[PDB]
Amino acid sequence: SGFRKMAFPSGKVEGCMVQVTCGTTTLNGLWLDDVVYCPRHVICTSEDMLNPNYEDLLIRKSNHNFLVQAGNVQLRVIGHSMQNCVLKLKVDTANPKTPKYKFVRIQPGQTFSVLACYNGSPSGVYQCAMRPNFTIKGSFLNGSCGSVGFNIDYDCVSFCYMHHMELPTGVHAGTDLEGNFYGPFVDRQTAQAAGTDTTITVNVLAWLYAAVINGDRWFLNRFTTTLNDFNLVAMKYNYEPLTQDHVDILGPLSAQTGIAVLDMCASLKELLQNGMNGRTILGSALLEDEFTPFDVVRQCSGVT
Amino acid sequence: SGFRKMAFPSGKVEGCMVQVTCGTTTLNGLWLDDVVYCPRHVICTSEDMLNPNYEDLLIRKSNHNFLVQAGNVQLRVIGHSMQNCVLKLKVDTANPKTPKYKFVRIQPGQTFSVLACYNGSPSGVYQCAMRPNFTIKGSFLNGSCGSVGFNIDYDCVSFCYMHHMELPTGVHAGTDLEGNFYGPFVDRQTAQAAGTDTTITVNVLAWLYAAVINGDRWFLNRFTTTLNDFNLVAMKYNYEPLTQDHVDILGPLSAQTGIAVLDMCASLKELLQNGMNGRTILGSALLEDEFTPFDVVRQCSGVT
Ligand SMILES: Cc1ccn2cnnc2c1NC(=O)[C@@H]1CCOc2ccc(Cl)cc21
Ligand SMILES: Cc1ccn2cnnc2c1NC(=O)[C@@H]1CCOc2ccc(Cl)cc21
Repeated sequence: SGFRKMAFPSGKVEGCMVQVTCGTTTLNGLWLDDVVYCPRHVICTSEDMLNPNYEDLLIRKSNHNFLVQAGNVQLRVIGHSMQNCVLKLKVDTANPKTPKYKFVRIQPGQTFSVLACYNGSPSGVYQCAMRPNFTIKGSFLNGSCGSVGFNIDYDCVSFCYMHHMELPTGVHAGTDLEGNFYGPFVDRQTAQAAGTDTTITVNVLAWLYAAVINGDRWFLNRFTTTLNDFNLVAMKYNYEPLTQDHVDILGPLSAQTGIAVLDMCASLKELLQNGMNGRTILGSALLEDEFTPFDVVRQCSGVT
Repeated sequence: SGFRKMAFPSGKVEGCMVQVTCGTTTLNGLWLDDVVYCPRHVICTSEDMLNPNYEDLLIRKSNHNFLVQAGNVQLRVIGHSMQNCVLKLKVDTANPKTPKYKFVRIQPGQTFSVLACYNGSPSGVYQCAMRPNFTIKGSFLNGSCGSVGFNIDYDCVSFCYMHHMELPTGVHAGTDLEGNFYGPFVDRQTAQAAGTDTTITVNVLAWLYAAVINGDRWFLNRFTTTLNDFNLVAMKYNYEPLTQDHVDILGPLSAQTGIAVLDMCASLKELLQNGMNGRTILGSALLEDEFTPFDVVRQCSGVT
């Protein structure tokens, strides 16, 4: 027992981190097969970021201007192209450490692990979620761009995020591995409106199921509710509306614990209306929303 | 910016995880050079755990009774010995993936990463701390024994923990890599008294410095205190007493922020006396004590 904000083992992804330098800018790159993926803002200087014309800046760059270093050895760049907000640097050597992989565009509310990197070297790994407003609350300093978000299913790594930016609000924006930003963000140093950061209701309920499984049960009450009644409370508290799809995904957790999804919704409604009253659930004094129902089953069953 | 409960990249340790089976029991092993380290309770059946005589059970075991599998290949066991609560299984092949490493016995209040494993396969990685009562609040299911705790300094892995047990209280006890338990725990299925779980004061102050650095400043007040006055409050709230050694370790964080250690102590005293009043610090509604002053500097500076 015990429940932790657990990340996927990062070994498969560490073997893909490289350093990419173009001019004076250095960021991280992702080497899979003979391609190195990195944010296109690697061609920008600090001045360019205010209003960059990426296509115009790219014309001035050739293959030899992209320095790609994997550990201490230099990779030969034989081609370059810009796909949306990422650069694909074709190299002459396939990464011998390339795991089985996929590129996936995740939905808001989905979780993933981030291997924070600087100069192509890993610093740490943590679990986070794509917020409903398409930002992530990461831990990224200057030089962390190109660090990737991923999930692992047995031996296949599903890369879902590449870090590009920090908004003036301290939150992070990035792209999928095809270079399309999550949300309305652009790779420009300009005022960018992050919308309301709502709580991921289905994840909070999944975490409440994880607490029941691990022994914390004080919040269980004698009440039930309906999806429409629950959603009136959820709206008031800036929670995402719970749908029948969410109830279905919570089916296996409802089955294991013997607590109906709507009964767990009524416990959540009471927790929203009354607060925790100085108590904790799974060592937290707030309702945690960064564990999906799949994460709870995975951690509670020990999937390797 | 942004502050996360970040773990060390787990790649170096994943390359050392093996599966160890003896009779009907299977747990994890740590293969470094030609030795596989694992908990000695691998020789026990569920019945043996109530009152095991390890030396007597070990006599009945020979090298061929320890099945060691690294991925899908079998390792030949050429020797075995019991050192405290761990077994050292000498194999005929040095682990080709052995990183630079050390075995260190950590102090309470020190943090480390855990690579939770089942059947020699990694499931996840999370950061945790050795509690002052010598327990860890992990996420370990049956079969996770032998999973290791470690820290990394550039390229050297310092293994500090090997998981052995879950107390009936849901907390975890284990050993250093020499097989000596942290705390008074024994590898027996018996009632084991975990003492008071105090809060690691120096880590809470380090985390308050991390919050100031990352922009959360509401808790900063107009007050100061003395070490003796602070410690009267710390005692009342089951916090570890702060010493001049702790003040010295917080020196660099005090220097960077310009907030004297005793001034931060007075902010902490007010937070203990008045609570958070429905507010958060670094996304937490409680005072976090699992970041050492070294962790805060490392994360805030991007050490790879
Ligand atoms: C300075 C800094 C600090 C922490 N970071 C955490 N993550 N990235 C940073 C960071 N750098 C940036 O976000 C740069 C600098 C200028 O603004 C933009 C605008 C757009 C894009 Cl794609 C990148 C950037
Ligand atoms: C059953 C279970 C569940 C979650 N775990 C998380 N970690 N280890 C477990 C676990 N198994 C045990 O703790 C065993 C089983 C009997 O009690 C003892 C006593 C002493 C030792 Cl060294 C091991 C064990």
